[PDB]
Amino acid sequence: KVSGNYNYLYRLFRKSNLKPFERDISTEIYQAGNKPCNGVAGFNCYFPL
Amino acid sequence: IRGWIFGTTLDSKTQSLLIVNNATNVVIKVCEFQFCNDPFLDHKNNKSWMESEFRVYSSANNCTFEYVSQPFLMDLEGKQGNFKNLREFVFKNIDGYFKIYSKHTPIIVREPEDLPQGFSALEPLVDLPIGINITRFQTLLA
Ligand SMILES: *[C@@H]1O[C@H](CO)[C@@H](O)[C@H](O)[C@H]1NC(C)=O
Repeated sequence: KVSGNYNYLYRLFRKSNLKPFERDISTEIYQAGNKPCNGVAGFNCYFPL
Repeated sequence: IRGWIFGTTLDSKTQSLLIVNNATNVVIKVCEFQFCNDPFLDHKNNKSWMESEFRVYSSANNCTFEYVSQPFLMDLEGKQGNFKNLREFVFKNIDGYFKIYSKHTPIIVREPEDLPQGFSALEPLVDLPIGINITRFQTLLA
């Protein structure tokens, strides 16, 4: 779509592999750096999608 | 003993699996179930049990898989002792497939528990393409 087709998504923050043939719905915000974030849209707290 | 629930967190943030034989048909639902902290179908009138609290999942949200098959043969009413029925199941999750194998043997009597010495193989019952990962399972009862 020339006007913007954002309906297709992908995941890039898991830090874990996958076995064959499964889907995973991890809506929760991934935390990196071993410091409890406990917030939304913070530094080193990125949305997984 | 009627059904089972399978998951990894079981708090409406991960994909969950439920299997129930209590109903008129065998029902398998892979859904985003929000199980409340009281997974009971037994607390009823003073000596009887009914099919109450059929909404143990407080929320059934955006979710995918549903399946209905014919019921499995149980007994009737309630008895103390003389447990002729014996049921065996094995549940596996391999290569993205959920495999359930079943076996049922009637007419067993003995005063102690903890199974006899029997050589009984298990026939395959169902293979399902649920496509999730599971870490903890909890038995259901009525
Ligand atoms: C289900 O659809 C709603 C509608 O916007 C959305 O908010 C939610 O994230 C969806 N959930 C899943 C597991 O797809």
